[PDB]
Amino acid sequence: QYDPPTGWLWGVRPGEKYQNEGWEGPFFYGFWGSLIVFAIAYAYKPDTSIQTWALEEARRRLEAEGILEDPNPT
Amino acid sequence: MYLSIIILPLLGSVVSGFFGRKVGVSGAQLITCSSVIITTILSIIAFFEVGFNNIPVTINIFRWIDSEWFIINWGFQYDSLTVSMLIPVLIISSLVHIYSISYMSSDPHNQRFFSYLSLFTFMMIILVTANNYLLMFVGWEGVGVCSYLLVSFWFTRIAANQSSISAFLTNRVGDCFLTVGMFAILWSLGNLDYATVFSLAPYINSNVVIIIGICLLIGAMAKSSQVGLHVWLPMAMEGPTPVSALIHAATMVTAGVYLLMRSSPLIEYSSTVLLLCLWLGAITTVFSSLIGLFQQDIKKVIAYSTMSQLGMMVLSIGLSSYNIALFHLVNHAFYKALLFLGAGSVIHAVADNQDFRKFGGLISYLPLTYSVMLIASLSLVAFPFMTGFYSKDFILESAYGQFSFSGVAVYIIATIGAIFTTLYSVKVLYLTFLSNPNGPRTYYRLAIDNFFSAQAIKSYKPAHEGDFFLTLPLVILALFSIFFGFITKDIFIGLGSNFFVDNSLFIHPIHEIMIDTEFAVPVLFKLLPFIFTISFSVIALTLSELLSELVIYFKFSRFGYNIFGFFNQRFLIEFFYNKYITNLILNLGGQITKILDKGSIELFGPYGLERGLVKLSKNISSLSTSHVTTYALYILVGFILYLIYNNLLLDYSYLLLIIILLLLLMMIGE
Amino acid sequence: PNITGFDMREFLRHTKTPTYDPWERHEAWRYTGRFSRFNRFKGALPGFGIATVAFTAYCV
Amino acid sequence: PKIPYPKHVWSPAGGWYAQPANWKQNTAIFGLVIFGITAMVWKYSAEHEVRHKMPEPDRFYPSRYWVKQIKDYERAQKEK
Amino acid sequence: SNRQAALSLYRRALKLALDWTVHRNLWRGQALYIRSLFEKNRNVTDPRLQRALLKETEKLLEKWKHPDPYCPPTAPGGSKYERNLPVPNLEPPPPLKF
Amino acid sequence: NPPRIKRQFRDPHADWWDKQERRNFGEPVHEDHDILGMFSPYEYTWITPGKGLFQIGLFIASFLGLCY
Amino acid sequence: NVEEPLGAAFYIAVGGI
Amino acid sequence: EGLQKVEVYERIKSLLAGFDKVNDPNNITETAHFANDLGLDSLDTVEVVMAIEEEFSIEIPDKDADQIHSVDKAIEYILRQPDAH
Amino acid sequence: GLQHYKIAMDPALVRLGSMISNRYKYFRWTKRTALVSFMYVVVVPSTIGYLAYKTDGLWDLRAKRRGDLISER
Ligand SMILES: CCCCCCCCCCC(CCCCCCCCCC)(CO[C@H]1O[C@@H](CO)[C@H](O[C@@H]2O[C@@H](CO)[C@H](O)[C@@H](O)[C@@H]2O)[C@@H](O)[C@@H]1O)CO[C@H]1O[C@@H](CO)[C@H](O[C@@H]2O[C@@H](CO)[C@H](O)[C@@H](O)[C@@H]2O)[C@@H](O)[C@H]1O
Ligand SMILES: *P(=O)(O)OCC(C)(C)[C@H](O)C(=O)NCCC(=O)NCCSC(=O)CCCCCCCCCCCCC
Repeated sequence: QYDPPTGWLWGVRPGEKYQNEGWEGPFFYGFWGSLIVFAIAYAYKPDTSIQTWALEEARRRLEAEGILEDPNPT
Repeated sequence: MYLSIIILPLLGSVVSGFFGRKVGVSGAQLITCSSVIITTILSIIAFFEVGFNNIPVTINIFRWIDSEWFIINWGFQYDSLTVSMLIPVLIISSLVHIYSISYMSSDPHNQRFFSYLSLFTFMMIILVTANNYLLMFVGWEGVGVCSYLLVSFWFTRIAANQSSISAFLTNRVGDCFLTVGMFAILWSLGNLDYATVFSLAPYINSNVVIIIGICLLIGAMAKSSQVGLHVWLPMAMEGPTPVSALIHAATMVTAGVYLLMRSSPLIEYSSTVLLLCLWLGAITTVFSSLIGLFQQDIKKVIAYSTMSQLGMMVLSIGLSSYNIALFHLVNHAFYKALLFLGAGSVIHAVADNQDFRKFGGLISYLPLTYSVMLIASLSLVAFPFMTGFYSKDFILESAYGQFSFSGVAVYIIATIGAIFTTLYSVKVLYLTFLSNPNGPRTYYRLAIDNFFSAQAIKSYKPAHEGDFFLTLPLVILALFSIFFGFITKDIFIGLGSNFFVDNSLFIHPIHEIMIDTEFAVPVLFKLLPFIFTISFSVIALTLSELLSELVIYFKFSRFGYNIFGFFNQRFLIEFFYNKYITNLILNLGGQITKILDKGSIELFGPYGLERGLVKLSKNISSLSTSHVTTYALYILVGFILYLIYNNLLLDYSYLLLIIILLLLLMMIGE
Repeated sequence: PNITGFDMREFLRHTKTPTYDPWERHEAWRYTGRFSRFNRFKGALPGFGIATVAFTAYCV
Repeated sequence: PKIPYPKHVWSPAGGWYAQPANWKQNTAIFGLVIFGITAMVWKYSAEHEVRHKMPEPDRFYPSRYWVKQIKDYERAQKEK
Repeated sequence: SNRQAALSLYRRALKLALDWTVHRNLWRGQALYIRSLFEKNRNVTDPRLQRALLKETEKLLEKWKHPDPYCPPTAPGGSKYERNLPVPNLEPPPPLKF
Repeated sequence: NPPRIKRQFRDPHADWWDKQERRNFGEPVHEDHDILGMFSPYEYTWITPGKGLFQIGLFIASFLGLCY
Repeated sequence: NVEEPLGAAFYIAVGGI
Repeated sequence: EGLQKVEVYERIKSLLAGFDKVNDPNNITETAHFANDLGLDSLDTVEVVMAIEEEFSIEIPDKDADQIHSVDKAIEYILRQPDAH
Repeated sequence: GLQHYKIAMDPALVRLGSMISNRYKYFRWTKRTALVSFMYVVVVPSTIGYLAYKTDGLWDLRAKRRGDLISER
């Protein structure tokens, strides 16, 4: 035999319900909400890292060698 | 398929562990076991894909760590070593998952148990499928966290707590050298991808290869529990028996062996690390067999047998024969699990007893259990024509086949290890089933005899066999231990097989011993371990239920008493580890906390300055009397002293000397 | 030596099955038909008997 | 028997002997979630699994039916 | 005093003979030999000798101590001991805010 | 300060307020109470380390004997 | 035999993916 | 579901009958004392508990091995320990 | 501030914690102690620092092939 799952999440007994303390709206809609909105906006932030700039040049530098057959024969 | 093999066991664990309230017990088992059966199916397919076709596959998902020269990727490469290593891991994990449905069916926390073994599964795949050493280390660190979490599953038991600290800390001592070894690889190569490390290894400084290989050896020594960092493994048996089969018998302990096999292109270019490989394993395989004979717990004997066969794997790598080590690592996995799982049904049949002193006669009570444990025992002893025979016995031939001093030396070193393996094999098999009853009535009191007047319904419980979920893995694992070695002996051993031709297992022409092993070894040496096994097994049967006094005479002989306790107490290694390493580390901390950080640092510092400066200030306050004559005299003293300093053209050192010297008087009381 | 009359050799000399003990009637059950020297090894090699007949048939 | 335990303790792994009355209905829901993203992992893998060797046409190789880097090769070789 | 301790060492003696000799046939002969030793010195009366006699056999129990004695799984030191310990306090927490 | 002994060596079967720890409630404690309790490095009491080192040395002698 | 809701955490994790 | 009164009595009854030193198998009851009722002595009775512990797979501490001196106390002491199998 | 749960406050354990908290006031410069303080504050850092001085620039692994050496000094 098995028992049904039990317990008081957040310590709220089955008779009662959870009571808001005052930090919930600011934390969920503000701090967490801003962090999510920041995440999607980060997906559109243009790339500004030194690698992707240097990969482009280094690609050309190795292209003018025996490595990395370039698309155009100039 | 090649990213779904990786990810699927992770999903089962997350649902079983974070939503086990919602899926319940049987739902959590259904999800976790299905995710492992399906992952097993694909890894069998991926074997035919990669191995039988020589088509390795590469998956790069995204980059993990990008910093200048170092570009570590979340990336996965399947090769001949990867798919071969994934077969025992996934097959045994599937069976142990099925085994656990009926084994842990009494334990309350049953969602957490199934989530952990499905999390261990994920990590063991992460380890062997990585592109580089650092992504391999995520699985290595994660297997240690999963082994810790399962050795301390019964966390209200202090014994399980101490055995889990030992497992987690001993394995970090190896990871320190493993982490330093990767630092040496990054220093000398600018990356640690397998492709870059192994392509450039022949041209790299011989000394840095020794430095790198030594660190890889010490890390591999801890997780494969070789003769130095071995104490955590027998302690790992505090966890549930199915954990002991999957993690401490066939998969996690084989990670160190996989590391040397994976690193073979690098370590082939330094004979020094192969010589230490050849002697670490030889010492370990005999250090283990000598201990397992004297253990009174069944699981302790099987753990010690695991480390002897792990030494046999390490010794083979020292012979630079990584194909045999892979063949033995795979063949050992199948029969060792059957031994742990078969023993697990023995402990379950009795009232969870684990002492040999309370078993015997159980052959009529556990007919299937005895038969599968007998099959597993012959493969472990390398009885001819069995799965374990083709693998381990060939390492012995290879050891002598390498016609060197060390090779012949460790053939001798390992032939005693073969002898004592037979002796523990007999002890487990005889004392459990074939011996006279040493346990109480309850284990044996069948219902044929009445023995009861009004309570005939209950109180019998005469150590029955298991159920379907408990025995089905035992039957499946039995087939492998009879036939699997023969079917696959061409893939790994062969004579010229081309299975690992993606530079997966690299062997250099210079010290290859395959041709001489099959031709130069005399016939007697090839067949010698079989002779020594039959001879030493009948004697063990003859010295128990046939003569059986000589052991009692020896156990009370003054000399035999000490060596019984020397080997029962595991070469006294743990005794010297605690009082000279962990207690010394604990006493060093005590010195710093009590004498330094709550002692002299306070006194020669803030508290001392605070104590003295209060004293000094009170003394200067004493000169304050509010008497004008005293204060006039102070003024006159200071007036004439300024005349002394200026008119006499004194050195300023004198003035500084006086000032300090006056503070030292004022510091002095009265 | 050994003011208590314990001698290890005589301890060892008394290491056997005693001719008389106050306890056979409770201990005798262990050395019985179920746990005889013969019935205990009756199936030490479970499938050996059948395989021998089958192997002979294949040879012929 | 069955170990007594507090009924006031909430666990995400369930608790002590936790089996919900709807275990099957929720196991079905979670099994669909696992299958759903496993297929997504399958889709991503098939597109980025890179090989340097092409399997023989007569050989058992179920990868041939989804992975793109050799699916196009088979049709490219089917042009002569 | 001088009576309970004598009986305790009797059990320790029989326990240690079985712990070393696993075979129940053979410990039975050993156990019968031990009972003779306890029976032989039954009539010792002087407390000075009694304390000395008890002290000596404690060394014998130490001189042939087993490297690991048998311990039932539920016993302290057994394999199953403290395995699934229940919570001590089954009552719910009192109403407090943290 | 009470005598410094690991609490391993108390009676498991005695009446203890904390049976797991083997300690009574008012019981005085050592300044090393943290590393003297049940959850602490086990104290192996088989033999003295002086004899223990000797026994290991004989195995090293045997191992070198086979090497020669 | 109390029923179990899937629960907001199920949708937060699933919705996040 | 645990150990019952009828189970322990019939199991213990078949045990002390294994002596060749008791007065008679018919002289043992629930309230039979180890010394006054049935025939044992100081040294035999401690061997009984060292067989009772073996055949219930428990451990009898020395402090509790002395109060046990009659069959009735043996019956109730077993029922107090839930570890008995 | 806010009240907590009821704790069986062990008098021995709370006086051990008070002694450990207050231990700094009773330290003295004795024969053994100056050796302990000198060993761990001076000797051990001095040894570690000296070996760092004598090995600084000594080795480099960066791209050492067969034919070069780890040593540079
Ligand atoms: C857990 C095991 C660890 C060890 C595993 C095996 C290690 C094997 C290599 C050890 C290694 C590198 C260590 C690298 C450490 C950095 C990386 C650390 C790891 C983290 C990434 C030690 O190199 C040192 O060797 C010492 C001994 O000679 C000397 O030390 C200094 O002594 C004083 C000098 O003024 C200073 O006062 C003192 O302060 C220093 O110490 C120096 O020579 C050198 O620094 C290299 O050893 C090799 O170095 C070369 C060139 O030197 C030398 O070769 C020889 O050269 C000619 C004769 O010269 C011969 O004609 C030639 O034929 C032969 O080739 C030998 O020396 C050789 O042995
Ligand atoms: P019942 O017989 O219980 O009455 C006991 C009485 C009250 C008579 C006391 O025993 C008594 O007063 N006797 C006389 C004084 C005394 O206290 N004697 C105690 C017994 S001395 C004794 O028995 C000596 C031998 C002890 C055992 C030696 C061997 C120990 C075991 C070695 C094992 C080695 C490994 C297997």
